[PDB]
Amino acid sequence: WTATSGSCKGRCFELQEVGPPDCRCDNLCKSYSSCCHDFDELCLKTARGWECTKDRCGEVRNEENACHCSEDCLSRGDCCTNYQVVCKGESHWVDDDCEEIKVPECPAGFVRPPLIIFSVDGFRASYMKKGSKVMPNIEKLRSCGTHAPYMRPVYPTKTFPNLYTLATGLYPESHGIVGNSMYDPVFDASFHLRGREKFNHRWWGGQPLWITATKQGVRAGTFFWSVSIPHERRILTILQWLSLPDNERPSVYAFYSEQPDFSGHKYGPFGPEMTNPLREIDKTVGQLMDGLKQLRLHRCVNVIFVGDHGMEDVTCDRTEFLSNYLTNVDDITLVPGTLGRIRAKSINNSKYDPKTIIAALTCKKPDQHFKPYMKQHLPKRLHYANNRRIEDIHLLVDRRWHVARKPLDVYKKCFFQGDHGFDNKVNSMQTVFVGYGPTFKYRTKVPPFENIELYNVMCDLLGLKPAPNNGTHGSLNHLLRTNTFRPTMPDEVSRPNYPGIMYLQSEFDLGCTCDDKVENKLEELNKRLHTKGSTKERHLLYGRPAVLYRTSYDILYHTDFESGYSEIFLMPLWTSYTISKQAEVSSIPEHLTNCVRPDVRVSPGFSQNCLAYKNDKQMSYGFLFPPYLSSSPEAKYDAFLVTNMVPMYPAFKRVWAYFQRVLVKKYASERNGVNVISGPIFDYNYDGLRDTEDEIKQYVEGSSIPVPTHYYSIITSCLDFTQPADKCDGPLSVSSFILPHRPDNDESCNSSEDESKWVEELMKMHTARVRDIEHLTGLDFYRKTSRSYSEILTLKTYLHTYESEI
Ligand SMILES: *[C@@H]1O[C@H](CO)[C@@H](O[C@@H]2O[C@H](CO)[C@@H](O[C@@H]3O[C@H](CO[C@H]4O[C@H](CO)[C@@H](O)[C@H](O[C@H]5O[C@H](CO)[C@@H](O)[C@H](O)[C@@H]5O[C@H]5O[C@H](CO)[C@@H](O)[C@H](O)[C@@H]5O)[C@@H]4O)[C@@H](O)[C@H](O[C@H]4O[C@H](CO)[C@@H](O)[C@H](O)[C@@H]4O[C@H]4O[C@H](CO)[C@@H](O)[C@H](O)[C@@H]4O)[C@@H]3O)[C@H](O)[C@H]2NC(C)=O)[C@H](O)[C@H]1NC(C)=O
Ligand SMILES: CCn1ccc2c(OC(C)C)cc(C(=O)N3C[C@@H]4[C@H]5CN(C(=O)c6ccc7[nH]nnc7c6)C[C@H]5[C@@H]4C3)cc21
Ligand SMILES: [Ca+2]
Ligand SMILES: [Cl-]
Ligand code: NA
Ligand code: NA
Ligand code: NA
Ligand SMILES: [Zn+2]
Repeated sequence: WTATSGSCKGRCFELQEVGPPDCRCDNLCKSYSSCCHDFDELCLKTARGWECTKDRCGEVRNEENACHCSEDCLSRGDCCTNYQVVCKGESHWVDDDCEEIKVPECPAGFVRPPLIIFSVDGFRASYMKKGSKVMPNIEKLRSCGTHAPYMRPVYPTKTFPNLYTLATGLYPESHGIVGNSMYDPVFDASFHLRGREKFNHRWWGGQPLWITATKQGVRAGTFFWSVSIPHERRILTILQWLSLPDNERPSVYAFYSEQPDFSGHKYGPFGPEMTNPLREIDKTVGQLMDGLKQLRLHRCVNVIFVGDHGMEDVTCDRTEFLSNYLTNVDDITLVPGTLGRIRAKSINNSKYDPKTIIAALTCKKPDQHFKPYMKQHLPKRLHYANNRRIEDIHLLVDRRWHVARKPLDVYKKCFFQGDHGFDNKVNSMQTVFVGYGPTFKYRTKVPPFENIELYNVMCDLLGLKPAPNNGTHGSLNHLLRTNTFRPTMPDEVSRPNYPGIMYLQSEFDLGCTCDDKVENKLEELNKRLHTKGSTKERHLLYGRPAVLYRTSYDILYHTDFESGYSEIFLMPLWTSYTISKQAEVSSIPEHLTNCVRPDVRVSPGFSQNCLAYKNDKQMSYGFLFPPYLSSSPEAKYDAFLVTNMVPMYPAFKRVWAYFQRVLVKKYASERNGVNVISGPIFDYNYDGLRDTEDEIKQYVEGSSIPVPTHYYSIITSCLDFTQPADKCDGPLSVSSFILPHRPDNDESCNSSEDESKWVEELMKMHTARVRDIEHLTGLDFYRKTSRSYSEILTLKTYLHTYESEI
């Protein structure tokens, strides 16, 4: 109940929400059908429109007018935004040459530069170039300020997940807004675009920017606008708030535009009807900047112009129907569209079986336009599994397509020509970022980055300590002129042991064999040197990784590679090696095919054994440093040590051997040498974080050898590829992956073909940031470079996407 009998007189767009049943006058009251009876009349004035005209100049104030052109309007803070242009012969902001803003130029009593977040829904990255002729205000912000060529959204590329990620710095699996529609099985409640359940606080996790600000004594404008409040009134409201006394005035403000998303759905991303919405958004930016210039705040405020996601061509006819695949389609519930989420229609149905649904949806049609996954098998870069609102069965939909349960859902729920939601690396889903103001740099282009990083920077701009989040604080320091955040590298928690030769061959009873008993002071001294670390500077180029948790491990040196060997998990945590451009690939010699050799530096008790692999009929093994890339026949024996062995399903060995035998040398050729660090990952609870030993669900049969859920590799070279990877003076270049360690290749529909036709495609889908690997391993990489720490933070957040140019 709202007793809408109170009044909005002197309360229009009040910042504190008053509690039911008292009537509200805040910018959201319409959304809750809760506004006082005189809210439209007093707060949503429209009379005479939004612009001064010559005949209005110097007028007698009429409080009925939408905005004012009278002599008093500046002191009142309510002039029309073009007042000074029309009436005082000033220029529009967009017509002034840009001039660097070296320091805040703020009025007396401003404690900090205010921040204004100008968010545009569905603003695809390529609109910044493609629409630049019709968007002169936005083009001045972009060219004069700090911009990226695009900013990567989170998955799914839907409105609420991305808006709340911008606000929190968190992945949707962590903030809890994992779609525009959701079912939470614990609450037994549904979140929908229409209706009241979405207003319940229990959906919204983490700590959004407006709460972080308020808790730390920084006042925030209300971020949310009822859809029916016109944009001109939203801008005038912000400009009025900026005129408040010092003690009442917010320091952070948000504007939101439903365009260009609203038209993009109707017309497609580049429909000819899209020019007008882009022109209207640009006019809104012009009103804000003219209004700021009128208040002498246009070289005081930091402005962020940011989108949530892009927009792709999608029409009714490109829909896949589950009724074409499933015999049992009425027993499932699908959340449909540009991603699919499947669960049982009834929890009382004992016949429901996810394995049979996945199989029925796997590689069934030649050009099938979706791929089913259990959520734990989704690419780890999506970080889309650790939330009970994410259904176990997920369908990744190809760009330009939809999935639906039955055809009647599509024509009986055509219209639309655009949509979004697809994989966040898809080029059409990328969006925009520009920052303009005293705290951002001048005429500066920065490389693409992810939207989870922006919460930390907004906290930086307001002097706030961010709540714990998934950004890497410091990684965006290169956007900023001041207020950088300068972190220290984390402290190493476990120091390594450096074992020498401690065991005799006969102490090992591992069931392993090797034809290596074939036999010199010249050469013998040289091999002892290699085992003591004499080639380590060639193969460990950026320092050893730091281990950030408590464990027991050994560093092991060899001619061609260095590793950090875990006594607890019985395999390397990491193996590091450098392959120059001139390196030659060789075969595994016949006499060594089944060779595994005890490592006399490491106890039998801390080693794997071959008999376990012989007994486990599903499990084989591979090697982290590949025998194919040995530097000499004698060095190749090191590659067959038991301490270089890892458990691998035969299906996965197809992938790994092609990577090792073919792709590593191809990358070294292409990049002028590469340094490779590879290793296992254990994430049985799919939380994106390193498992402890008691979280491991699968072991090589009969043994204590844990089975990895994934295998990673980090591939680093010199950004200036005229310098070899091992002799690089400047910035680095990286690409990485996290491959799922699966007992079949069902994910790859062409896997019956030669690995040259499918493996690299798999690896691109599972591209990763170094930072993703850090979370999954508890390791910290690039500890010893000659580069600035913030530059290394940016490197660790890089994702190689393999998409063509935006
Ligand atoms: C991305 O950044 C984020 C933020 O840094 C990272 O997320 C953090 O990860 C931490 C480790 O997983 C996690 O720490 C846990 O916190 C528990 C207390 O949490 C509550 O309070 C905090 C603080 O206000 C709050 O933020 C939490 O909010 C979560 O839950 C509510 C309700 O579900 C949601 O609305 C909200 O969205 C958020 O959910 C998300 O996280 C939870 C996990 O908390 C997931 O389950 C959800 O799916 C969703 O992803 C909470 O309100 C605390 O209880 C945990 O402690 C257990 O484990 C420790 C080990 O240190 C042990 O010592 C403790 O005793 C305890 O064990 C006991 O509980 C076990 C489980 O019940 C039980 O088995 C044992 O026997 C014991 O009884 C733990 O410390 C932190 O909460 C989240 N924060 C957020 C916001 O998500 C995230 O990891 C980063 N991602 C990557 C990839 O790097
Ligand atoms: C900078 C502004 N800003 C930052 C966070 C934030 C926000 O966070 C909440 C999620 C708590 C909400 C806001 C905020 O005011 N809103 C108002 C609108 C809500 C209703 N929507 C829809 O009808 C909708 C729109 C496009 C779609 N495409 N495909 N399907 C779609 C369904 C989504 C939400 C939009 C954002 C603005 C916000
Ligand atoms: Ca884990
Ligand atoms: Cl109302
Ligand atoms: Na053997
Ligand atoms: Na086996
Ligand atoms: Na296959
Ligand atoms: Zn939309």
